[PDB]
Amino acid sequence: RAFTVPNIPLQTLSNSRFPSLIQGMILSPDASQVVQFQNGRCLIDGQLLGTTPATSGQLFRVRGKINQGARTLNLTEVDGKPFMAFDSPAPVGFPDFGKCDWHMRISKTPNNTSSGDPMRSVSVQTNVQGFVPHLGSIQFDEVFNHPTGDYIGTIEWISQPSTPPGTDINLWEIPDYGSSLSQAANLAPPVFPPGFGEALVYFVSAFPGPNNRSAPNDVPCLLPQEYITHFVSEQAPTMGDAALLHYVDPDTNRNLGEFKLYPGGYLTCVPNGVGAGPQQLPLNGVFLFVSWVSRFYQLKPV
Amino acid sequence: TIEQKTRAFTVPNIPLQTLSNSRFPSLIQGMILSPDASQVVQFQNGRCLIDGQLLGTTPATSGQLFRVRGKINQGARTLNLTEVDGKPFMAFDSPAPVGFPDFGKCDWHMRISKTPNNTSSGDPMRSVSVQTNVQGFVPHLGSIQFDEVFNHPTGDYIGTIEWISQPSTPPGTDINLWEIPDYGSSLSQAANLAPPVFPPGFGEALVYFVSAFPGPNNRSAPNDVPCLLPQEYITHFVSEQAPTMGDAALLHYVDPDTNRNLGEFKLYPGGYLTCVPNGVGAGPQQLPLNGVFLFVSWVSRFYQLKPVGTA
Ligand SMILES: CC(=O)N[C@H]1[C@H](Oc2ccc([N+](=O)[O-])cc2)O[C@H](CO)[C@@H](O)[C@@H]1O[C@@H]1O[C@H](CO)[C@H](O)[C@H](O)[C@H]1O[C@@H]1O[C@@H](C)[C@@H](O)[C@@H](O)[C@@H]1O
Ligand SMILES: CC(=O)N[C@H]1[C@H](Oc2ccc([N+](=O)[O-])cc2)O[C@H](CO)[C@@H](O)[C@@H]1O[C@@H]1O[C@H](CO)[C@H](O)[C@H](O)[C@H]1O[C@@H]1O[C@@H](C)[C@@H](O)[C@@H](O)[C@@H]1O
Ligand code: NA
Ligand code: NA
Repeated sequence: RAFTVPNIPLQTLSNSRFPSLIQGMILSPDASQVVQFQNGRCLIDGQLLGTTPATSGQLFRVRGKINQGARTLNLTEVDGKPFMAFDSPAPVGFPDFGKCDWHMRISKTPNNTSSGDPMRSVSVQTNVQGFVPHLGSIQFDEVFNHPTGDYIGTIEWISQPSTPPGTDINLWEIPDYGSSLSQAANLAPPVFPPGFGEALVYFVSAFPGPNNRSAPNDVPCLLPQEYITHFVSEQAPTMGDAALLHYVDPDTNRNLGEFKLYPGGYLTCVPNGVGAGPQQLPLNGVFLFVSWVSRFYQLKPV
Repeated sequence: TIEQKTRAFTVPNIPLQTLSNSRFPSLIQGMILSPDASQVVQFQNGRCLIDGQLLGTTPATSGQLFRVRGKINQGARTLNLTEVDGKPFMAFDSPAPVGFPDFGKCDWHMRISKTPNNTSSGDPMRSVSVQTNVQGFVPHLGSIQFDEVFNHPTGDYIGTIEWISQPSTPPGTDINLWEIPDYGSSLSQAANLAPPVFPPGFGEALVYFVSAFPGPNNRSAPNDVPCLLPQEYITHFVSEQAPTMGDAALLHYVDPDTNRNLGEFKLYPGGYLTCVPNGVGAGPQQLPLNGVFLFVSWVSRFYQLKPVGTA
């Protein structure tokens, strides 16, 4: 099967770390930034990595059992199937927002009642001893004095981590999935800056909550979720060092810039000096697969 | 181009249990027939022709789906709607902004926040409620009305429905997610509503994909939200724009373990699926959820399907 990417404008595509439209395309503020996101990780032949779901339905949800009077949510997969501990960093689609406090909204499922607000607020710190999703559990800040059951929900807003005091949100990082006696197994590996004039491209969407900068919380990811779904369905074999893409204005068919899509599931470009980069481009463009290229192909600066 | 006008029709090669509802973002949890065999539906989301033409308020992707955005003044009850990206909603052009919820016959309990963040601390989340059968529910006219005065700063608010409950009026009536709200008013009805979808008859019945949405109802049961197409199908069709080459696309719902056909379905160009239930009580609800719909052939609308399920 021949390789393709979805024929949909970037601004209509979705973040792969949480369900939301993509609102920007950027380089990392630190040129040396290494990332290790667990969601939005997919080899371009359709192999999912880390905790990455095939589709948005599973993305950025948390599900588990909790007993009345406990602080611990014992995780399952989003569809209620058992989570196999020690195997993966966390259930598929589990949030990968590091360096922040999570303020979640959850509810008991299925409904078995004729009245009542089912929504419960809980908070999760990700750098504490009780945050051990790789062992199958996370700990809420407070005792959960609500009925025992199967709860499902998501993070509604984030704030600065409670500890160390004063530290800011840093969404370039992932939480500590592991425990005191065990590192998390099968983490999607780190992605390093490519060098040779190339730079990683990140797709960003704003997420609710405060921070020390009194500005939006911007969530960077490596691939639009629709690209992931496409690759999972298509399973097109990787036949070059990189897939050369053109970012095309669909109104005019003008090529706005060359990008490389690497087998590992990330995009690069060559910024044309400081100030230049993909953030200068309109967001109504569509990426188009042009050709497989070798390791010796040099991108035209953007 | 020649390639574009000859592009072969395809559907996403992903098991149903991994696909998403197109009326709100969630995994599909089942397939059902409508309890009433005469049920006509007119959902505004999850509506797409199989050549990629979006209908109603249907977004191309899940990013825009089931969101509400607008401006509200402190001390007011009126949310003046915009598109999800903050751009103006061109009223009269559509029933509502793209992705606007189409949950009829229920009270909406929403969570919204002021955007963008300009704070260094504080919970930004606000609870508001919306009734859909009241005078103030006029999304087609560009606004909806909250139950209570909004005593929070004037600004641009974004959010969604978090949970639903029975309509407040008429008192005692139940949630009915088969219905859409009245988008317009008595003086102005909603323009460019996606058209109704009617039972095909002659042995065929419409297939609905369901996902549970939080909240109570009179039956103490999950609020199962039915939709006509998985969202991934819609995104696929928008991207592919494959020409429709026949009356209907014959699909086989195939078991990935055995490669056996578990059921025959027809996908009609209007963007909905039918099957033939194998007697009373039989239907697609009896099939496992790990099957994959595979495109077999273009067929005539008169093509007869092998009955599905067991009586
Ligand atoms: C627990 C809490 O609400 N902490 C607030 C802190 O609140 C108060 C400070 C002092 C008094 N007092 O002297 O009487 C009373 C309340 O206020 C500061 C400044 O507004 C907040 O930053 C702080 O919020 C917490 O901050 C830490 C990081 O230091 C972390 O981000 C927590 O998640 C965050 O708590 C969350 O937000 C607050 C506003 C509240 O909604 C909590 O329920 C949330 O967990
Ligand atoms: C307004 C309200 O909360 N209505 C509740 C009702 O609440 C009360 C009952 C009695 C007293 N009192 O004696 O003083 C005070 C409040 O409680 C019944 C259950 O006994 C709920 O069914 C009712 O909830 C409302 O029900 C109507 C349909 O009849 C409709 O679904 C409303 O949306 C729903 O209100 C919502 O749920 C309640 C629980 C609450 O969360 C509200 O804020 C929601 O809007
Ligand atoms: Na940990
Ligand atoms: Na109305």
